[PDB]
Amino acid sequence: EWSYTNILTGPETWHEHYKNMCSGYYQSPIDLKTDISTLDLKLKTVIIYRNTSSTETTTIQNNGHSAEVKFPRNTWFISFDGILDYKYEIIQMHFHWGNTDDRGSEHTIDGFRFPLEGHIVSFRRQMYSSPSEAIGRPGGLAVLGIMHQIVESIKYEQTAFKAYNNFSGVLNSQFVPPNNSTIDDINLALLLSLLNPSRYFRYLGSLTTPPCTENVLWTVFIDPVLITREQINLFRNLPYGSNEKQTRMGDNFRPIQLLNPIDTLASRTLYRATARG
Ligand SMILES: [Zn+2]
Repeated sequence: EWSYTNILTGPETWHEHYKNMCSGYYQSPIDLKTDISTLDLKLKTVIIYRNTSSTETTTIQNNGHSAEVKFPRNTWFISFDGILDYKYEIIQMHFHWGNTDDRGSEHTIDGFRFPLEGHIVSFRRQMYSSPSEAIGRPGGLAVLGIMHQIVESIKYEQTAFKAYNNFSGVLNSQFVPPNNSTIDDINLALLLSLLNPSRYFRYLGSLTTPPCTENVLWTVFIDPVLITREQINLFRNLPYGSNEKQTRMGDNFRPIQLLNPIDTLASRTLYRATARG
C-alpha cells in the first residue's frame, strides 16, 4: 500500500516500504537547475508521431492516484534522433497537480512549481518487445514531462485541452476509481507543438511512484503549455482512491529528490538542450 496523503503510507515512507528501488540514489523528480546543468548541443529536437493506420480506441482511468490515459499499442511514438523508426513507443500519459494553483508539478525549474505536470510514458521498443518486458528492466523507459501554466485570457483552441479534446468530459466528480472510459484520442503532436520541443532538461532517473524503478530516461520541457483555472479545477473534481486521507484528488506529487544524494556511488549529471542556433 502507498499513497500521497496518508502519512502512514505517504512518500516519506516509500524508501522503507519499497526499498527496491525508492531508496536509490537516482530518484526523480529533482529540481531542474538551469545554472548547474550542462548544455549538450548533441541533444536533438523531440518528435512525437502517430501510426496513422492504427484504429484502436484510447481510454482513461481514475486509478486512485492520477487520471491515466492508456494508449493502444503501436500507435504513438517518440523520436529523439529525427528518424521515424519506432524506437520509443508511448504507453500512457498521466498527470500530477496541486490543491492550489501554485503547486502540483513533481519537477521544479529553478525551484518553481507549476500547477500541473503531465508524464508521457514510453518504452524503448528498440530494445524491448513490449511495455511489460520494458517496465522493470534496465533502460526500459523514457518519460516526457510537460509543464502547464494557468492563463486568464485564452481561446480553448490555444490551450492544452484542445490537444486533449477535453478528455471527452470525463474529468468530473463522478469519475470514481477504478472506472475507465473510452475517450477521443489525444493529439500528442499538437500538444508538443504548444511548447518548444528543442528546449528541455535531460537526465537519468526513476519512476516517481513506487517501486520508483531507476530505468527512466527523463526529458522535461522548459516551456509550459497553457491551460485555464477552469481546466485545472476539472482535475480537482476527481476523487482520490480509498488509500488516501484526502477526499478530492490533488497534491498527488512526490517530493523533490536530490540529483546526487550523499550515498551515491557514481554521480549523475543534469543536461539541458536548446535549438541549433
Ligand atoms: Zn508521473
